[PDB]
Parts: sequence; structure tokens; C-alpha cells
Amino acid sequence: LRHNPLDIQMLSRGLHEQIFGQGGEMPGEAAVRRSVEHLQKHGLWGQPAVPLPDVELRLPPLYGDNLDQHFRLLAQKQSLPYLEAANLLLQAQLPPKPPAWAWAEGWTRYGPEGEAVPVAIPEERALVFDVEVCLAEGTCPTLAVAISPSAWYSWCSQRLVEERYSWTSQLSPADLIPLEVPTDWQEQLVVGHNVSFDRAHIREQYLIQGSRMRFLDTMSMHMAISGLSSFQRSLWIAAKISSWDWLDISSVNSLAEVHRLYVGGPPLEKEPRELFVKGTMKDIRENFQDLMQYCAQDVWATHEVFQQQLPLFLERCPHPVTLAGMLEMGVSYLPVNQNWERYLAEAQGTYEELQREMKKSLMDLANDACQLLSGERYKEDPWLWDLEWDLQEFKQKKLGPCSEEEEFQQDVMARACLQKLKGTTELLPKRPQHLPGHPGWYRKLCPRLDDPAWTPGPSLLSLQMRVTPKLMALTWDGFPLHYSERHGWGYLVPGRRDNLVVCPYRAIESLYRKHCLEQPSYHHGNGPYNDVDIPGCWFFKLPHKDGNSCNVGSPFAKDFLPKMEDGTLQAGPGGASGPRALEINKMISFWRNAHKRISSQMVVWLPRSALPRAVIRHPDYDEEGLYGAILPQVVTAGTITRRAVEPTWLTASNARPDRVGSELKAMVQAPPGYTLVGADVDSQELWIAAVLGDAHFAGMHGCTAFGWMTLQGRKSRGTDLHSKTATTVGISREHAKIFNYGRIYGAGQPFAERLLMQFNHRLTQQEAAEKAQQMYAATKGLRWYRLWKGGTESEMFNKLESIATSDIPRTPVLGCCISRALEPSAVQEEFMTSRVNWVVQSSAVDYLHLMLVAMKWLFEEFAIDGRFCISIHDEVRYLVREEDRYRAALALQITNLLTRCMFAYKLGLNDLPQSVAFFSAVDIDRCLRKEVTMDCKTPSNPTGMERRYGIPQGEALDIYQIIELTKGSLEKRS
Amino acid sequence: EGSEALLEICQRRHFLSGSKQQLSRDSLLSGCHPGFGPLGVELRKNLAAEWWTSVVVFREQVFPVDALHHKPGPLLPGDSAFRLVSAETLREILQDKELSKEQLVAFLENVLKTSGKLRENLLHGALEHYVNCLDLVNKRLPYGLAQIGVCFHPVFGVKSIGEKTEASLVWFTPPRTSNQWLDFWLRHRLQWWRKFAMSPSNFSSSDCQDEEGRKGNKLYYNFPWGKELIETLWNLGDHELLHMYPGNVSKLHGRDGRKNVVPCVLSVNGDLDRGMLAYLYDSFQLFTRKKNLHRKVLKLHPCLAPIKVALDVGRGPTLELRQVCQGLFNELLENGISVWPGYLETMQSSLEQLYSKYDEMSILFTVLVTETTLENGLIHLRSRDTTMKEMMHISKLKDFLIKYISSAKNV
Amino acid sequence: EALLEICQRRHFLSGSKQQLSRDSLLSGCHPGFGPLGVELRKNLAAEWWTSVVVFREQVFPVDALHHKPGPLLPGDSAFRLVSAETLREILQDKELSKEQLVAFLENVLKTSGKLRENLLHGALEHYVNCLDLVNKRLPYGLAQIGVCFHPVFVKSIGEKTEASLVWFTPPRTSNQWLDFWLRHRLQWWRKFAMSPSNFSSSDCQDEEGRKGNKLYYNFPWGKELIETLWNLGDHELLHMYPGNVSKLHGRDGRKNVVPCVLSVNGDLDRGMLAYLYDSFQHRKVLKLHPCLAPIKVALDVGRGPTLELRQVCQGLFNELLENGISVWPGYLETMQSSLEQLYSKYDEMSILFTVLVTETTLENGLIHLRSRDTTMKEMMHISKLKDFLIKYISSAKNV
DNA sequence: GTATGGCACTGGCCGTCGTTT
DNA sequence: AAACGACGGCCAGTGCCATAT
Ligand SMILES: Nc1ccn([C@H]2C[C@H](O)[C@@H](COP(=O)(O)OP(=O)(O)OP(=O)(O)O)O2)c(=O)n1
Ligand SMILES: [Ca+2]
Ligand SMILES: [Ca+2]
Ligand SMILES: [Ca+2]
Repeated sequence: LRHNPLDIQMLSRGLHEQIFGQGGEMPGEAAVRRSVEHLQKHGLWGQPAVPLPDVELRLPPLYGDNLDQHFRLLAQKQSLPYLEAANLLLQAQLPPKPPAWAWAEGWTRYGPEGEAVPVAIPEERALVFDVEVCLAEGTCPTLAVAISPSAWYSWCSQRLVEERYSWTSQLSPADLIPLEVPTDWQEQLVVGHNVSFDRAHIREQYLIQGSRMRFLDTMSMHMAISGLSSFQRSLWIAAKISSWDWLDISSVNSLAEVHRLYVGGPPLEKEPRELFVKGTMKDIRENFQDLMQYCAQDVWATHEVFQQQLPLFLERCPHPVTLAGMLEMGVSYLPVNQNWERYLAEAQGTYEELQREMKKSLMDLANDACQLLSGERYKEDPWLWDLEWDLQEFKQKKLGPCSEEEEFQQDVMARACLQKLKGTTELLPKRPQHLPGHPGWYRKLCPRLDDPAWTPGPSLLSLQMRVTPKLMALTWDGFPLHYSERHGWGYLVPGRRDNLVVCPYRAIESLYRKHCLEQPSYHHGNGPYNDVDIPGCWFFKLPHKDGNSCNVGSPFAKDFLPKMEDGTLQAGPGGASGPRALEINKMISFWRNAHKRISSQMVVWLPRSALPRAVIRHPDYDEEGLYGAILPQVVTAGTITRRAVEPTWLTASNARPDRVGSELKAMVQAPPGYTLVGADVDSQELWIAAVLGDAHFAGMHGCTAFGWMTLQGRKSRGTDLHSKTATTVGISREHAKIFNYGRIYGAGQPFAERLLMQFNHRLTQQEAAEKAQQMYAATKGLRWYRLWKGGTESEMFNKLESIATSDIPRTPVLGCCISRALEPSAVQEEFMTSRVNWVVQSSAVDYLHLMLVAMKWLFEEFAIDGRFCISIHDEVRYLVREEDRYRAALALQITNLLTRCMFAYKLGLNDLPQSVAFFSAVDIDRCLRKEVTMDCKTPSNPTGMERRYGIPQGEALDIYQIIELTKGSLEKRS
Repeated sequence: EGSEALLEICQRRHFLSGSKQQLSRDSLLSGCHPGFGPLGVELRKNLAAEWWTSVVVFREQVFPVDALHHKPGPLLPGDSAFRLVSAETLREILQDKELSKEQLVAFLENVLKTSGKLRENLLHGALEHYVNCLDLVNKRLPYGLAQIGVCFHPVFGVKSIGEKTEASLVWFTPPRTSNQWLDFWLRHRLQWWRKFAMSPSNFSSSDCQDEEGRKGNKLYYNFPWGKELIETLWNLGDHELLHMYPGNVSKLHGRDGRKNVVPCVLSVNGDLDRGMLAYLYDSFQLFTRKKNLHRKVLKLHPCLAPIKVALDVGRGPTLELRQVCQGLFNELLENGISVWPGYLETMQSSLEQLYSKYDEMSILFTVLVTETTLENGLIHLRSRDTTMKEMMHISKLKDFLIKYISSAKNV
Repeated sequence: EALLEICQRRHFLSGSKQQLSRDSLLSGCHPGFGPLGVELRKNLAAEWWTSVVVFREQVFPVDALHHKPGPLLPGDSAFRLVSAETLREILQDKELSKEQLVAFLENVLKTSGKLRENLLHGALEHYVNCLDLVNKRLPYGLAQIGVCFHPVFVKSIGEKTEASLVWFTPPRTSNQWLDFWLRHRLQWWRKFAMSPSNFSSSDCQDEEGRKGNKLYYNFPWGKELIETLWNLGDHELLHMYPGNVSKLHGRDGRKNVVPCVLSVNGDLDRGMLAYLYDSFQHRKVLKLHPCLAPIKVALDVGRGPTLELRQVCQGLFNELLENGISVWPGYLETMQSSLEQLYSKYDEMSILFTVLVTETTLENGLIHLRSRDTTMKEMMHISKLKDFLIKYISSAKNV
């Protein structure tokens, strides 16, 4: 068993005969013949490839008959204590609220008859917990309320009970909320709505070594059970196309709406005077009781919704894997050091500096424009001709000798004459003129001279003003810009005649020559509007991403960042010119928007006493440094897919040489003695789709053309999906990747048409339709017998549509059911694209859950001194102690194998190709970056990561290298 | 090639010196040119003042230092460097049979071990002073010594000497922070060069490593022909300091926190003549709408421009105009503004040529006193940036100018 | 002398006890000056420049190179550069050696350069081109402050930083300008002195040129020259430009005239030493003039919380420096000694004012102040101090 | 495959009205 | 009593987020 009937290398004999069954089964010959016919019709049959080296491992013993039972047992073992806690909380009989809340120092517990007693911590297996933070003083918690199945607890910080005008801004564990018990059973569960926010304020969540406490979020459970899509959310808000029966069983993620849906009854009462979001500490000190009552009400609502949701979730996701996956996904962790702060500072500085330069440049342009007044030269400039070039009149009303001594008299006489002249203030009108002689347009940018805010030059000029694009002399495909009233900013085509000021009739044309010779309108674009009647020229709107009839208020918007090639969209001048300003704008675009989120991140710095001994006595530890952590507020299920969501960290952005502040990922640095061991799954979703199609078709790997190309394709030769499509249709690799991912999720032809019209504006629509039709016919194929078949991904789409159309759609691997808001009964053949996207992305979520469970099991069994760090998109990273860096790597590889094997097992396939058996490479590094070799050069970090901070290059190991480094064993005794 | 027109203009307005034939790019780069004209000297003075303000005054542990232009005493033979000898002794040596057969060839060795040399860099004197200056800060290790001076370099009768004025800062640090400090200065200095630049992107930096493995950075300006070095930063460790003071190591110690250690040395050396030339090139022009408004002007920064305002007169009662111009000139100078006394000139050309001349000289503003001024004290003011005239009352002129300059320091 | 040892202790002079001596300081072969000495010299140079150059329409800066290449006059007293590269070629072939090596000395004159003996020649070299700057208006001058090298008698090199003004005048008014400049220079030297009576002038005669004047300062051992004015005339300019004399003509009274040249050269090192001696005449204190003093005010901390007094001192330090006032960051030092020793140290350094911050500054905003010239203690609010300081200096400049 | 609402931010137009003279 | 400069109010477009505080 080394090659399947289709001459595709499979898993090695030693691994196959210990992961799967030795007996097993083999496909019939008819299916093999059908697959051969398919492949040879597509033209791939005769393409043998050199085999890879074989691999043999003594895999750790499994449990049960097969892989499914093994994973079930592992997940159940992981999740048992937390299900025990959840069940204990589900049966709770909550006593009444205390008659009067206490004004105390820390945690206090309230028993029968309202008695209050101070305690160190709740000391409960389960809790429902809510916190309130006053934004007026920063991010330190103010007060919180918790409920156990037996009593009420309340907590408040010293920043409320005691009053003083000085508190350190740098956060420390000494001010956070203590929950964990010292060293009744070790495992603990905390429930809440948006529980990540509450976790961020826990004292013991910032320790380097993980803890057995876990957090279950009500919002994630709601999203899983009865969540809504973005379009569905918009329509739901609009109400509170053809079928509306899904409204009564779904709602937005707000706590009030959730309680209204699951629990019902009297609505929840807010506080109209938002003393936390807009009040002050004095307001809280005055309105203590009411705020505590509101918090208790919110906690009670959260407990009720949890009671009503837990059985529903346990029913719609039976497989134990999902619960453990969420539990492990809810404990993210990002270490950082003092460098983080530096980064922020530096980035901010750079930002400001660039802005100044840009501003300066614009001012220079303004000055250079004034000269155009002479000889009415401005009247020939094809940009500034229409400005207010008016000059006002000024106003009125009401032989050498040698010096002798005592020349001081002459100086005194001159000074007296000057003083005599200084007093001639009676004639001047008191109401002064403002810079007469200067053009009015220039004067608008000049501050009043007498004001205390005066600055020299046109310091008021700035981006977003209609003047700025005119001054830069910007062009679009070499056509100058222009502003009108039937649109925002557009461009001017100079090829017009028949009287469509004389400047535009002859002066503008020359510009096009300088671009045409450097490489009824004949040019095609948005469309002319004769309402604008500039002689001898056509006006064309700048294509707005929302389609025609929309006005573009600025040519420097986000969607215009692609801009054009270096041969256009620029002006000839150099220093303080349009090109440099555009470059500066492109550089600062990212930071301009992300700076608030990035700087607002909450950071807690661990004291020395809290550090593990491995860090204190490490040779690479400095006593003067700072070590802290960020606990991202990612919600385990922020989308109906159950995919995790967070705006800051879970992003596709990475360090770039052209964007300022892009090295944020690189600032997550492991402490001394620790490393970030991780890997990126090789083409996760595409492989999932390929295996789905292959299992649907003939039960053999690679039986479909899509699966073949997925296995036998390589990026290094351009035979992978992205490169092949790019070379067949003629676009960039990234654009082809976007197109392919869009098509995979069920996007139709019109989406492709619009996207490929966006990618290059030159392409006409009547040919964009042809492009989309040809491409989809090649990929998708014809629908039915008359009026999918014949396509490379026909069977994959058939299976996806079939599973989406089922009565109760479920993930083919773990079986989690789709949200009630998308059931065919409720939607009645609506939102089909949403279901098609959901099936694939939820399969990816199941893959992630399987990875997490396997990694946790392997770490626990072999005492690997590590911890899960983060997972972003399809890449995963773990914080592992240095000495075990290699062992963990092997574990990761093992995980991959099992995971893929699992994905093959549930679809009825008893083999796994050797190509996808292991990670292409495993990364070992002390920082987060796409590759361990790049130095992360950015304008804010010009010297590189290695020069400034001292992070060396990492390692990218293979399966064989790890095997030789570890001898293929995870035991410490090796 | 604008390199010709720019240099012709620079010579004409007395930024440079010497005849037209003598001046050339190679001579300017090498440092063997005749020198700089008064405007060039003023520009260099402004640049030096800005550098000193940015580097020395604002810091608690940077002190001035003076290094002699020559180092006497014996040295290592074989350097082939020029030697200093007085012509008064160039005949008494050989008189009356002093080994005059063949030892005169070996007399070269005496030349290698009897006369001093002209210092080639300011680092050596600062290293000499290190020990004595250590008392200024009670041995607090992080501290600097700065100096602006002139250095001499051989260049290729056969070979000549070029003189270059350079600013040097030697910064002694704890070894552990050394690298960090490097980066710090690498930023600061670079930003300084970007501060006054019209095109700060033309100033660039690169990283380099010594054959001994030590780190450093090179700062370049992009002249129309290529990149030219203008400043260097080097991390030197304790090698030079240890050699210069052999024997007891402890005497080099200084305090870092509570640790006595021998400092690491960081040397920053920039060339002020090359910096001035780069700034002159940057301020020059070096497309469609430019075909008409081809004004030739040097847009030097207000903080660097040698002359701020120029004074002239209109035709009328000469004595009164002269008196008021004298008073205004005294007032402007008293407040720290540099004025070009153009009211002393007898001219034979229109205002256009006057404006062109003042633009090539980089005059920020031109003030004109006219007959009507005597009635109400309103003078004409023309700005270099805008070239637009305004009427302004005398009683406030001074203040406004100061304001302008003040803003230029911060904005 | 006690003054010399105090200057050595307070980083005015540079070197060691034996290296520093009267003769070495006067002749210019001293090891160098300390940072305070450099600051004092820079202040003196700035005062000289503003007095001479800033407030005059006919004085311009000039850039003279420290050496003059090309063949020179043979057999004179001045330093010359021995061939540099020639030291590498001779070591592989001998030109018969023996008594033709005397001609080697002549070959030195064929190629050897020369260091700058004085700034007069460099300025004279620029006369023709600098004449255009004033539209040939005959009266104009060139000023420059620069270092010069002198033989000292084995010979030694003495470095002297000197300020030189070359003044071109009509021959008809040369004497009037000469005595005018004499008066102005004498007044400038008297201006900063605590006892101007110790500055004197004399008139001197020469075979060539015309009369001149010498300025002397009375050091404790005798009068010493510090500056000279000479009416050189026209011989040097004519010699430097033989041939068509018309190129040397300036305009005076609508007629062409060959200018007469006067030279005013003053030694700034000697002047700095003279001022140091002057400002030292029952406590050892240097009462340097406020304009010339290198450091104006010194800051310090008092008893109380460190991380608040330190921030107050940092703010005051930044505020004082932003306005051009030099400051001694004494707040960085620990309370190692008593207050009296700190006062004495600042008195020797010539610190104008001493600032003491205390916890009472935090409680009320008051700061203790001590004045160098009076020794009386005062209390002032922080927000005022800056302005007050400027006023003080301003008064000293106007008085 | 359709997209609603609200909040923060900046720029441009406006008709009304006190101030100057 | 006539012209003007200044200004709270209104409109439009952009960016961020459907949640906690
Ligand atoms: N239009 C897209 C493209 C990607 N993704 C997601 C899926 C994965 O989470 C990740 C994949 O991105 P890569 O850049 O890592 O993708 P490949 O692995 O397909 O790219 P390559 O072949 O360039 O390595 O982003 C998405 O949601 N929509
Ligand atoms: Ca909450
Ligand atoms: Ca609440
Ligand atoms: Ca990838």
C-alpha cells in the first residue's frame, strides 16, 4: 500500500497499518475506470511524479476501534469537568438579591437575610460574572458582580472606595480581579456575555503558565445556535425578501435582544445616564446602588439565557470535539516586552513626521502657484483655471569721510524719527484688511494675522480640501482631475470638440500627448455627462465602489490606494511634489485607521516575583526590562460560521516595506527561554473542498480533476491553482487567489464580473461578462442535462449544494447543525450562497477544533512544557519552552497527520496521500512573522528586526529533520 | 545639465570663491578649492549653529572640546604623512659635514621620527581628553564631547592637501547599551538632516560592518550624479581607548548604574562643507507648467538663509529716506535679524533685476520705502515664497519678522 | 599661581600640573583648554563678531585656507610640509646619494606647502573678488576668526586663535580710520573688564608702512600684548598682483584709487587668559562678566521625594535651555556634600545664580535663589525665574 | 444577491446679525 | 443708516461598528 490505483503515492505502510485498519477495503474496479476516464478526458492521466521519501513512526497508541472513537474519547476527557460545572450551574436555584449592596474593599459574599461577609475570592466551581470599567480614568476595572449556584458576590477596586488624584497608568496584577484558587477541584468555569472582555480583567489570566480555568461565552453560543449573517442582521435591525419566518427565531448579539429571544418576558432596563461610558468617578461614587442593581440585573439575564441556551447547544453540536475546541480557543495569549511600547512611540512619531512633510510639500505647491497670477498664466493651467483668481484693491479711510565720536547723536536722531513715524496710527482703519493682493483662494488658507493661532504660509491647507487635488495636478490614466455638482471628483478627457474659457480647448490636450508618446468618445469609462460643459473635454466620474449614482468625496479614499502605475497619476516635479505626497499617503494609510485600536490595547506587566524561575535565571534576561502580555478579546464564535473574530490581531495584514507600523505582529515576542513554535496549514480550505468532491465522486483521492491538481500542483512550477488560473486568465496571483476563494464560497458570475471589472478599470463590461462566463464554464460547467456536469469542480459543488439543501444541514465531519436562522424551512430556498459559504468555513472550524484537541492531548500526555498561543486564519502558534522546541514540532506534525486522517475517515476514504501527510515546514522563532527569514523592514523600523531588538533568524524544519533531531519519539528520555 | 548653471549662480553671488576656470566638481568634493565666499561662510555658520543647538546645548552630558590641529612628538614610522618643519632650519642641518655621504637617504627615517603631522580627524583629541573630562560628571559613564574643526587629507606636483571642516561627537556609553545608543543617534542625526531639507527623501542611510566585525552607519546625500557620503557613525568599543592609555585599566572606569566599567566609544563625524553643498543643491530646482515660470531661486530654509531681509529706497527726498532706513536697519539688527543694506546702492536697472538678484542670494523678504511712506509709514513688502507685494506699517515690522522666524524653528 | 590650579580643577585649562605653566600658556604650546575654557572662548568670539561684523555694512566674513600650496620663497622662518608620498618611492632606488642631496632641500621648496602664519595673507588673496560685493566702493573690510601656527624656539608649534579684520580705505583717510578702530577696540576690551584701567594702548613706528598701535593687558607680572593695528599701505597688495594695476582700483569721490590696507589682529587665547586673571582679583570666586560667563545658572534638589523634585528640575532645565540660557544640571548629583561646598564650587566655576529646589517647592511653588555677586539668599516663584534671568543678562549688556 | 442603522470626523454653504463709520 | 466679517446650524461624504465598557 504505497500507490492507489491512480498511481498517486499514499501513506507509508508502517503508518497506514497502525492508524487505519489493516484489513480495510478497496474500491471496485468500475469506479477506478470511471475516474480514469474523467482524468484522461481532462488530460492529466500521464503525468507521473517522483515519489517522496518514505516515513516510519512509532505513533502513540490510539483509543477505541478507529480514529473517530479516539477523538471522541479525547474530547470527552478534556471536557468532562467543565460540563460538570455547567450542569451544576444549570440546576441553580438563585436566592433573592441582597437588600443593600456593600461599600467594601474587595470581594464580598451575600448570604440569606442580606448578610455580607468579606472573602478573598468566590471559591466556586462555576460563576456568572460581569465587570464594569470607567473610561474616564482608563481601563482599570471599577466594580463587578458574580453569581454562583448558591450565593451572590460583589467586587470593587480601591479606585472607587478610596479617593486620590494620582494612579499609575501602567497596569499590574495587583489591581486586577482575583478569581483563581491557590494551591474545589482545580477546573473552574466562568460564564458571561462577551466573556473575553471580563477575562481581560482577571488577575491570574496573565501568568505565563496556563491555568485550568475556562470561559464559555453566551454570545458565541447564540451565534452558533441562532446567529445571523451581516445581511440578515441588517434586515433584522431594519425590521426591529420572500420569506420572513426566520425573524422570530433569531436576533442580533446584544444581551437585551438575546434575553428577549431565548427567555422573553419584561424587557431589560438600561441606565439612560451612562455613568460608565460618559460619567466620572464621582458619579459612580454617588450612584453606587443603582449601578450595582443594573449590573445584577444584567448578570441575572445572562444566567437565564445560559440556562435556556446550553441544552440547545449540546443538541445542535453533539460531537464532544466542538466544546473542547471552543474551550481551548477561548484562552488565547500574546506575550510582549518593553519593546512593544517603543514600537507604539516610534510608529506614532513616524506618522506625525510624515504628515508634517506632506503638509510642508502642499504648502510649497501653494507658494509655487502664486506666480501663475503673472500675465494671467493661471488662465492656461488645466487645473487652477477655474479658481478665484481675483485681486482686490487696498483700502484707506479716516567722497568718504570718517565718522567722529558722538555719532550716538546721529543714532538717537534716527531713532527719534522712527518713533515719530511709529505714531501715525490715526489714519489706519481699525478693522484691518486680510492680505490684499494675494488671490482669494490663497487667502482662504491663511489664518488671521492678529489671532494667537497664526502660522506662516497657507498652514490651513490640508488633505480633504478641494484645493489639494487641484494643486497636486493629479491625473487618472493621464487625464486631469476635476470637481462638479453632478458628481464628486472625476477626470477630464481632452479629446472633445464642437463646443463641448479657452484653456481646456487647446492647453489640456498637450498633457495627453506627453503620456501617449511616453508609453462619441473613443475612451470608455464611467460615462459622460453633458450637464458639465467644459469646452472641448468630457467629464467622467471616478468609479465609486458602490456603482454609479454615487459621488466620490475625495480621490484619497481607501479604495483608491491601488492608484495606477508609475507612469501616471503623478506630476513631473520632484521635491515637494505630488508623487512624494502620494507615497506618504500610501505609507500612512494603515496607521491612520489602525492607530486607535493598536494603542488602546490593554497590557499588563508582570512583576519579577510573578516570573517563572526559567526566566529569572536565564542568561538572556535583563533586570531592567518589562515583560507583559495581551489577552486578545477574540470571541470564539463571532460569525454564524462559528469562526473566531477580532479586529486587531485576527487579520490578514503582515509587515510590509511600504506601510508604517506594519510590524505589529513582530512585536509579539517570546520571553527568554521560550519560543513560538507554529505552522501554516497547506491550502486548508481548498484541500477540504477537494477531499469532499473526491469522496462524493468515487471515494478515491484525486479521482476528480480538482483534487488531482490540488495534490500534483506546486507553486514553484506555477502549476498550483492560483498561478494556473492567473496564467490562464491573465491577472496577478493575489487577484486570482481572491477570485478563486470567492468562487469557492458560492459566489456567482455577477460577483466575478464586478470584481474583475474593479481589478482593471480598462476592461469593458461586455467583455467582462465573456471572461466570467468562460472561466465559470471551465471551473463550474453546465447545470443539468438540458437548459452540474462537465466541470473540474462539478462534484464538489454538487456535494456542497446537496448538503446545504438538506433538511438540517450539518458539517460532514463533526455534524454541528447550521443555525436556525438558515434552515430551509425558515428561509425556503433563500440565502443559498450563505449556506454554501457556511459549509466550507464550518468544516474549516471543525479542522481547527480537531487540531486544538490533538495538540492539547499530545502536550498533556508527554509533559510538553508548552501552551497554546494563538491561531490566526489557517496558521497556529504555541508558546513552548525552549528545551522542548523540537519535541513540540514533532507533535504538531503528528497532529496534522491525524487531523487529515480524521478528515479522510469520516468521508469513507481509507488512505491519505503522502503529499499532505505532514506540514511542508515547521517554524521555530522568538517572534511572530510570516517567515523566519524576513527582517521586517518598515518605515517605522528601517534598520530591521535583527538590528534594533536583537531577534535572530528562526528555523524552518522538515519532517525528516525533526525525526532525526528527536529520533521519532516524544519521550523526554530521548 | 543644471550642475553648470547652479555653480555659475553660486559663484556669482559669492557663495563660492575663485575664478570660473578653477572651480569644478572634483575640487569641491576633494576640499582643495580656494574657499567659500562671504555668503558661503554665513551659510556654514548658520549650519554649525543649528548643529550645535541640536546636539550640544539641549543635553545634560555633552561638552565642548578643543583638539590641536597638530600632534607633536614621535609616532609610528611608515605612514608617509606630511611632516612639519620650519624653513629656518632647512640650511643649518647639512652645514659642515653631517654624514653627507649616503646616510641622507636614511634621513627619511628621521623625517618619520622627528616631526609631527596635521590631525586628520577630531577623534584623537577627544580620546586624549576623555580621562580629564571624566570628572565633569562624577564618572557617570554616558557622556559626550563635541567639536567643530578643520581636518586635512592628502589627495591625488603629484599630491596635494584638501581641507574639510567637520563636526565630531564622541559619545562614551556602557557597553551593553552601546548598540541601542547607536540606533538612537542614527535616528536623531538623520532627522536633523531631514529637518531643513526641501526633499528629506534625498538624504539616505545605510548599514555597514567593519572588517573587524564592528557595526556602523553611513549617511549619504543624492547629488545629481550619485550618492555622496556626508556623515558616519561608528561603534569602536574599548580598542582605541585601551591602546591610548596602556597599563592600569581601572583608571578608565566610569559608573553605569552601580557598575564600574570601561565605556564603549561611539564616533559620529559629519562634514559641514559637504553638508552645505548638499543643502545648496537641494534648494535648487534640478514638465508642462514649468515652461513659463522658470524663476531661478535658492529656497534655503529660513533658519539657514544667510540674509533675512533686504532694505532699499524709492526716488524722493534722499536725506529723509536715508534717515528712516538707517533707523530701521539699526532696529532690525538690534533684534537679531540680518539685513542686506541695499539702500546704499546706486542702480541702473529695473525692479525685476533687483528681485532676481535677491532671489539668487536667498533673501526671505524685500522691504521698499517709497515717497508715500513719509506720509503714513506704510512700506512695501515682497516675500520670496509668494512674490506678492503687500503694504505694511513700520511700527510692527520687526515683531512680525521675529514671529515668522520663530515659527520656522518649530513648524 | 592659585588661579592656574583653580582653573585646572574647574576644567578651564587642560593638561597636567607640569604641562600648564605661564610660558606654555602665553606661547601657545599648551595642551589645550577645558570645556569651560572652550565655552568662554566661544562667548568671546561671539561678542567680537557681533561688535565688529554684525552692526556694519562694509564688514564681511572671509574663508582663508590653513595652508598655501605651490612654490614659495626660500630660506625664511616658517613651518613647511615635507613631501608625504615621496617617503614611499625613495626606498627602492638611490640617485647616487652623496653631495647632490643638498639640492634635495631646494626640491623641498619646489613642492613644500606652508601653514597659515597669519590671516592677513588669506584675506588679501580675496580682495579682488570681494571688491565686487560692494560695487567697488573703496571702503570695505573682511573679518575672520581662525587658528594660526607659529614657530617656538628643537622648534615647536604654537597654536593661537586670532580674530583678524583687514580694512581697505582711501589713502587720504587711512590715519583717521586707524585711530577710529583703535578707540573702538580699546573700548570693546574695556567693556567686559572688572577694572578697565589695566587695559592700555601705545603707539608704534615702523620703517615701512605707517604708524600703528598696540594693546596691552597688565598681567600680574607685566604688560602683555593682546592686539595690534598696523597701517600696511599698498606694498603688499601691489606685490601680490603685479602687472596691470587697474584691476586693484576701487572707487572714491568718483575717481579710481588703489586702496590702502590696515590690519587689526587680536589674539583670543591671550584675551581669554587676561579676562580669567581679571575676574579673579576672603573667598575664591571668579566674577566673570555675565555676557562672557560660560554657565549662567546651576540647578539642584533638596530633601524630599526624588521622583518629583527630579521632574520639577527637568522641567525647569528644559524651560531655561529653550530660551538660550546655559545650565549646569546639578540636580543629577546626589547629596554627597554640604551646601557650603556646593556654593564654593559654583563660585569657583563663576556660576551667576544657584537654584535650590525643595519639597517646599511642591507645597508652595517657591524656589531658593543665591546670587554669585552678593551671597544673599532669596525666594522666587518658578514661573518667574526664567524671565528674571533674561532681564539680569539684558541689564548687564545694556549697562 | 439584495445592505439598514448609529456614532465620530472633517469640509463647504448658508442666511442673520452686531460693528464700523 | 450701508456694507461688511463672523458664526451656530445644516448638508454631504468618509470611516468604523453592529458588543463590552
Ligand atoms: N479571498 C480570501 C482569501 C483567503 N481567505 C482566508 C482563508 C485562510 O484563512 C487564509 C488563506 O490565505 P493564504 O494567503 O495563506 O492562502 P494560500 O494558502 O491559499 O495562499 P498561497 O498559495 O499564496 O500560499 O485567508 C479568505 O477568507 N478570503
Ligand atoms: Ca458584561
Ligand atoms: Ca453590566
Ligand atoms: Ca497559507
